[PDB]
Amino acid sequence: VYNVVKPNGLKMIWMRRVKDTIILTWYKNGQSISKQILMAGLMFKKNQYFFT
Amino acid sequence: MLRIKEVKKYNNRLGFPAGKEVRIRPLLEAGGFARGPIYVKYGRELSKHDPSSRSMAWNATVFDTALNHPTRPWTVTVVGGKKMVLGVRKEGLGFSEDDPPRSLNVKGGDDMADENYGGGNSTIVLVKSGGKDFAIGLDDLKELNSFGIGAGNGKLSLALGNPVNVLTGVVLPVEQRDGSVAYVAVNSDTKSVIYKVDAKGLQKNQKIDVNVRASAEKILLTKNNELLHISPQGLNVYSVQGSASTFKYFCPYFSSFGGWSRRFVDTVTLMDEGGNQEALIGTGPKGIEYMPVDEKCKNYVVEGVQDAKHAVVAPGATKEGNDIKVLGVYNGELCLLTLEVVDAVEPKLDQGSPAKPSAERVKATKSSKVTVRSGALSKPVSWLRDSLDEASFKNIVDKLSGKIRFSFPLVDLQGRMGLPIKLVVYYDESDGE
Amino acid sequence: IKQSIDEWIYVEADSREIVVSESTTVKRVLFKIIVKSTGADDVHVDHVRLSPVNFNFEGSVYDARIGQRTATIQTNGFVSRRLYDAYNRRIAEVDETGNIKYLASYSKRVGNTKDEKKREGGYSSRIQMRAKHSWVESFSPYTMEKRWQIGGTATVEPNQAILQGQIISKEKFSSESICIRLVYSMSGSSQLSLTIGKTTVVVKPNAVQYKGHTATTPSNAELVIFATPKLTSIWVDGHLRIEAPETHAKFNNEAVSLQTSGPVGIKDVIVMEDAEIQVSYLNRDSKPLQEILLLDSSNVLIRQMMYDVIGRRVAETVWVQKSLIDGRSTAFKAFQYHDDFVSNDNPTDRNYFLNTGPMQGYVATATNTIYEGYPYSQTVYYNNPLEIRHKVGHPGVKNSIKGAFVHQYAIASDLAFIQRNYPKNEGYRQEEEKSPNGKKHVVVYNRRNKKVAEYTQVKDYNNILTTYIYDQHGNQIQMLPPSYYHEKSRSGDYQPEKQVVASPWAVTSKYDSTGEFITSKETPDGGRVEFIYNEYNQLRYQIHYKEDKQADKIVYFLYNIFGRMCEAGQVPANPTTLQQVRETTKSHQAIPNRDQAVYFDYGETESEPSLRGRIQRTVKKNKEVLFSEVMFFDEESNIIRKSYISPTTNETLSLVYLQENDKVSGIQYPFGVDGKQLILKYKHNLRGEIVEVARVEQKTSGQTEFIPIAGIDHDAEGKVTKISHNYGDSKFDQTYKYVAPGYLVEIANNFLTEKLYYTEKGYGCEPTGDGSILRTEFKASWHDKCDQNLIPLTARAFVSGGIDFTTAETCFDALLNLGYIDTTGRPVKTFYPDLETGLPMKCATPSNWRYISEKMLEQGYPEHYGHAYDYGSHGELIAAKSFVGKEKDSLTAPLSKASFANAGMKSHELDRFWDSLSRSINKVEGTKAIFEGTQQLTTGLVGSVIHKPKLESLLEGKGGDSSICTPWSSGDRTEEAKCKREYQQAFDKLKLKQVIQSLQEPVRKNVLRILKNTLASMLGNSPGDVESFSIDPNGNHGVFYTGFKRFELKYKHQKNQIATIKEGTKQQEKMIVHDDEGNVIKALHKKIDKIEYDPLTQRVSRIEMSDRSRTLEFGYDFRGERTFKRVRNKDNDIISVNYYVRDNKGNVLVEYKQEYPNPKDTNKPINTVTAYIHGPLGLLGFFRNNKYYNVLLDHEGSTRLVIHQGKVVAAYDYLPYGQMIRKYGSNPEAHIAFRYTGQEFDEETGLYNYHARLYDPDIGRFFQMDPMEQYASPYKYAGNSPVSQIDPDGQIAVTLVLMIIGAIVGAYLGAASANNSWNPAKWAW
Ligand SMILES: *[C@@H]1O[C@H](CO)[C@@H](O)[C@H](O)[C@H]1NC(C)=O
Repeated sequence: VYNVVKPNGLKMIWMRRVKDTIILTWYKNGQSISKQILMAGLMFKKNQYFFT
Repeated sequence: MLRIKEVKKYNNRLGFPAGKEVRIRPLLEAGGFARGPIYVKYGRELSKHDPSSRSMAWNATVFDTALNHPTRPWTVTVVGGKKMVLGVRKEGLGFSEDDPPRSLNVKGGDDMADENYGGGNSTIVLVKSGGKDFAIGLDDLKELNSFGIGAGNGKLSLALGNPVNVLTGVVLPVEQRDGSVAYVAVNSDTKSVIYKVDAKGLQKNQKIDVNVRASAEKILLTKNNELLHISPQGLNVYSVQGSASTFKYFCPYFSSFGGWSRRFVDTVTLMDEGGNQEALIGTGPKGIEYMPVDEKCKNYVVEGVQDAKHAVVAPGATKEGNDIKVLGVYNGELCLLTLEVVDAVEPKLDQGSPAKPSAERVKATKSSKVTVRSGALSKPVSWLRDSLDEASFKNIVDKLSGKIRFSFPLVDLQGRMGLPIKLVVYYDESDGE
Repeated sequence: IKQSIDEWIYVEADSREIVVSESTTVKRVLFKIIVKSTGADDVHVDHVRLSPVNFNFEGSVYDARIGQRTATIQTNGFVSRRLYDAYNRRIAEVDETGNIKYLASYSKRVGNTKDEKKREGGYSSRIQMRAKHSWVESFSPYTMEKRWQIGGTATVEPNQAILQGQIISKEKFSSESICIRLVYSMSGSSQLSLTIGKTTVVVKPNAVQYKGHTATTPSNAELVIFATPKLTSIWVDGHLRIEAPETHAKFNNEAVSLQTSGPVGIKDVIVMEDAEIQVSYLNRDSKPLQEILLLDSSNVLIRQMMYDVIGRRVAETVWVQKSLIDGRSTAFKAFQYHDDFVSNDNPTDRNYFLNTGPMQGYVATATNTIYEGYPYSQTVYYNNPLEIRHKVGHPGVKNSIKGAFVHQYAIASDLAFIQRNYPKNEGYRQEEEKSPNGKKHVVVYNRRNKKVAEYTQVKDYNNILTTYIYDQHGNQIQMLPPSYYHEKSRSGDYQPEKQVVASPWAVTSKYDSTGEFITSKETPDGGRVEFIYNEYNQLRYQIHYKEDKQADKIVYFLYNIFGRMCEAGQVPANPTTLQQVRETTKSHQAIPNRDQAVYFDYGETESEPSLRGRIQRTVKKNKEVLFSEVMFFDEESNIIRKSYISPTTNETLSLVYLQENDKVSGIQYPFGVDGKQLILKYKHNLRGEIVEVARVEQKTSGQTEFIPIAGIDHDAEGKVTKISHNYGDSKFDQTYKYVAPGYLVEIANNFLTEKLYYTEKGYGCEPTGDGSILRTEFKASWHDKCDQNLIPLTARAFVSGGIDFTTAETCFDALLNLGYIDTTGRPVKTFYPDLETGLPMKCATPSNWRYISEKMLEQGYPEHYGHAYDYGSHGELIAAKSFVGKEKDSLTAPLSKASFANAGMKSHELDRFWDSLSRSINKVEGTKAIFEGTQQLTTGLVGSVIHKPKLESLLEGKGGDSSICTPWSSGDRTEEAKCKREYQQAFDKLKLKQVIQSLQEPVRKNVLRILKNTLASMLGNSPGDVESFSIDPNGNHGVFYTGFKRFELKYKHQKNQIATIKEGTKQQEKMIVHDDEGNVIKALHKKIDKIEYDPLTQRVSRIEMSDRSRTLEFGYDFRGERTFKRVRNKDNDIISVNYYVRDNKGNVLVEYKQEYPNPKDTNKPINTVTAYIHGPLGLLGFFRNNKYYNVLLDHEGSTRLVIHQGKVVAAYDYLPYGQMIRKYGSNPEAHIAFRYTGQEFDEETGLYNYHARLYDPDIGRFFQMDPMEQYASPYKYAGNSPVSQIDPDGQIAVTLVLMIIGAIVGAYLGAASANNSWNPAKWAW
């Protein structure tokens, strides 16, 4: 049980020192995910809410 | 929505309900479906009740079967001023008989009917038109019609029947009017076809209606000449004109998703609202349910805590103001049910959490009652007894030479943030002075 | 300024204005930060930090004097502090909100006695507490006035106060338990008074004084006072100094106040409300001797443990509930050690319970009517200094050591091959147990206690030998199932393999050097999945291989700057894709062609600090479609609010949790009942198990009144005993009744009672030591609590297309004439036509018999029913015989080994007689097997039935008495003449088998009548029956049947998958084809053309029914829980749309169902919203359309009854392996899909989603591979899975929290240190 998801927590499954360029690529991954992430009427609201 | 006002129980039992199905009918007449002594068929047994005294008159074992068969219908009628019932026996023979006697009428035809794994099958029913009873029926091959001249000398005469339905299913359009029917229907999932029933019964004249995806478990007709249509999909309302195919509107109320199987659709009937409008009532999964026929459809389901809520409703129900009267059979008992139609009200609630917010204000006012102390004032005396571990005194003895040897710390302070201090004391037996 | 807390404000400056353009190189920029007061007044700054906005901040501070980590700083901006003792022990922790997590204390060695002569006591003691609302007072001159009402002058320092006069608390506690702890310093005659409720504690420098007595104390010690309405208990310096009873009323508006005469300085002050306390007295090895929990206001729970002269555990009592309200005034030792808890304690004398057997006296013998003198479970050890089990005895006289159902183990096994292949006394310890059912089980163990092989055999079933081979680091490199050994040896001799080989049956793993983790996991049914790691040992890729050793699909993981996982995707295998994996393992970048990819953004860019590192925002993207959901974790990752965010509206569909002590105390549903929000309040008691579920009702005056939903009653052992549905007008109780060993026997209520038998009555098996359920017997009496018109059996229930309408009437009348129906429509007993000698030949026709009996069992509602079970070698359920009638008292016996020693022939005559008869009867033919040449007589209606009057006229006579032709032709008159012509010919041609001819008349007098009873009624012939005749050593049943539906399964060569399925007597071959990873993609016996799975959740995505009649489309979250279902029609129009709002565990809470009855005109739908109320054992009920329905559950958690206002509105009956026998309910609003074991039953396709796996009740086998390997085969199912019967996430959870607090106490105390034991088995040699 963790806030952050472990590799084994997913359902797909069947650090002494770090170089500069590795930090830059990790930052690129973080910025990429940050750029990606960003009575019938109630039935319409919730059906748009669950999946679109 | 419907509120049960009162339940009145009849004074006579109906016996055990094992393997029996109910069919209750009030006296049918040419002039109208007037209130009269009701005749029930329970099992193979026909019983007479009078609504005045609400007591059983007689019980004659007339019938041959208990399950209301599609091949053995029965009804009451009045003909010649004399009330009769008339049913179908196991030999295909009509058993016409007045209330007390059993005058076997002459018959020009004896239907033979048999059941198939292919589901399309022979059925016969008793319909009324023009004051005369028609025993109409489809045998294995096609559909033909008959009518009783009466008892005595009367004999079934057969009018001309043309159709041979490719896809065969026979329900009669049932309506609350002086005649038992006006039309007769042959239903398929692609379209229904319908034939007018006249002084000669079945005519050639046919009035196909378009209704798709619907196997048409029931068909109803109004005195206002709009055609109801109960289907597993729902209820589709049609208007009968020179062409009956015009589609009025649809409501999903009487449907399979609503729980309306075969046994619940068979009960629904019509009754006048009072203002020359008609509404349809019948028992279902939730119980007796009643709906006015209107563009905006709104049913009313009985919501009450009783035992006679789920009752097979007799035809010919009545409405008087906002009150309705229905006759029902529950668990082999007869109950007259008085109940009221209630339009649902529910005052809306708003302003749940509008509460006036504001900013958060913080200012540090130190209390004048409480004073910060200058310099320390107390130094607790730690006890070496609690801090001294006992792991040094558990396995002391050396195995090799049989001596004992142990080391314990005399001072050991590592609560320092600086460099820790430890001074250790050792015991080891030796021969040196 | 972003947030504030008490007197302190948090201020931050995000420099988000400019960043590097492309991040090829570094900017090398300068930061100058200035902290200044903009006015004349001073500012007080505690800590300053500078970082990038991403990096997770866990700055920690240490105490300048005592040198321990006393406060940490989370990223979100809040501080969580630890509180330390005088000897640097971690006694408490404080959460971010200010309410403490736990408190701990122990017996101090200063308050001890040098010389003492006692017979019973604890060497040391520990006390642990967890409280609802509980604050530590730092005597800050800025916040004390808002916290305390001060009347006198006082002088303070950080966490210390030299006070004079009195101070009162402003909180005004109103709860069951109140308690406070503090540290003082007493000088001269300066005296301190602590008033809680009515009780004032007066501590002096010499002695602490209470109203009853005064106890000696040192002048400086830790003081703990625990008060309930009936209790007071005062610890000083860890030793319980006083304890006294109280007659005070309930606590309401009680105030804690301190009043001091003279100078005293109190160091720490910790005030706890609704504090749940536990005391543990420990022996010389710091092992618990006696535990005392506080259960409730004036109710404690005691358990005592015994230890040997060497130090090993011998016996342990069960939890018992002692009440303090009726303490009888003999003594009062509610938390002190109970000398008289067990009188048979001393080994020397007084009839020690190891020798004699029963204990003589408890304090409150709440167990003696249940456990009949033996509440303890004990263990007897072999003659060894180590702990090797010889005989272990459970509570109960029958289950004790002296009892019959005792577990006995042997180190030496009788089998030569186990002793000669595993070298005895060379680090291979073997234990062997034998059950009276004719089964033995042996397990062989490594040095490091990992089983290397286990073997088990049973009577008449072949032996089972499974083996596991491990590595140098202890990792399991290989395992071999029993199919391998059965194929190889194929005899009694076995050779348990010791080394890793290549074999298609083996499950192999190949970990890297120094045992990193699996690099190739290979199974026979699936394939070889290989793991690819990074330079920093991050799990980067995971490739799957087909059976032709070619790649299938590659799962890729992308990682953040933090080192946590950024996103996860799956891409199809390709040479360019494999080369891209090879390159990107070095480049650290992403795979380019990601079609579906789930992104995880735990909040770190949010401008609201309280969210940062606390939310979990998930974006799930499967091709075009998307799904966003974010949930709020508080401290220690407990969910406080789950939201389903969509871009169209700023508001979020959310369900809010209010929880303390890691237990959910309230739920705020997104549901509206009676136009108001549904708020559920769960009330727990002092033990933390659930005691009530209620719903909030708001009143216009400004108050909320709770309407109870269910009041739950528990036992002393944590078992739930009585659920009391007290909501609405009709309130009723469901009581669970238990017995001596701890099993559940009765589930009793006014609607439907259940009885379970464990030792008394079985089918053919004796009581197995496993404690498996041998018989379940129901008694339904709800048949007058419902719409009774739907109950009676009619004659149309028997008719359908296949049978004629007229024959149904005659067959139903014949059925009623024999008393099969008791004039109500409820079947009286099972329809066995071979028992009824006189019946119509239309009924006695075989296929008509099957259909008539099946429909009589399905549409009928019998008053009594049940099953009697029989189990196999793998622990699975191989047989179950039903008793739908009054048969429950006198069932038959299994045909095999029937007791014809009672027949009148000798044992040597019986053995040859049974060998000949068992070789000459084909039992499945029934009584036909008694006669010769029955194949030639099947041509005719008379010839198919004549074997019964011929049998009856053989020995019994009477019956028809040569005039039976007229009773046979009930439905015809002509057929009687043909009967009379063919009767004498069929009567004369029927000649008996030579075996029974060779017997003699004084045997045949009566024996053949009961022989016909067993051969007619045997396990094939009820419509309620599950069986599995032949079974692979891996537990794959080669034929299984349910009712009259018989599936004969032939399995693939080297796998556990199904090769072919035969549907029954027709033997028409329906096909079933799996995938490369083992999951079934098509099973035409369920009329499924194709199953499409989800690449991300590995669950079902698209189910296609046969001839394209229906289509089910599923969508999920990342957890694999179902989010929404869409059922389409033949014309690709949506018929039903279902939406689930899932709890974290997987439970559903709110469900929106919109069903369109006319697909074309969707403007007029049917809309229904339901909300489920879950409990300990299962869902208690559901609100649906302003209406609440109760749900009544049986054992194992299946849904038996659905009740509305005291009326049964739905009812379902099940048979084992999950297939439903029958259903009562006709109202569609009343039905729920939870069905068997509370697992959603897909009504359209007939498949349960049994814990994120499809299941087929007709086959009794899972459709997907088992993620956690439970059996030798992945797809095997047990047959029945009972519930824990213990309140989960209540009693068990908090008991585990008590144990981990004990663990941290022992760790700081030095219990887990080098050579810290008085037992040479635990010494450091
Ligand atoms: C008529 O019906 C009654 C129950 O209403 C039943 O008891 C009786 O046996 C039936 N037969 C006659 C002839 O009364």
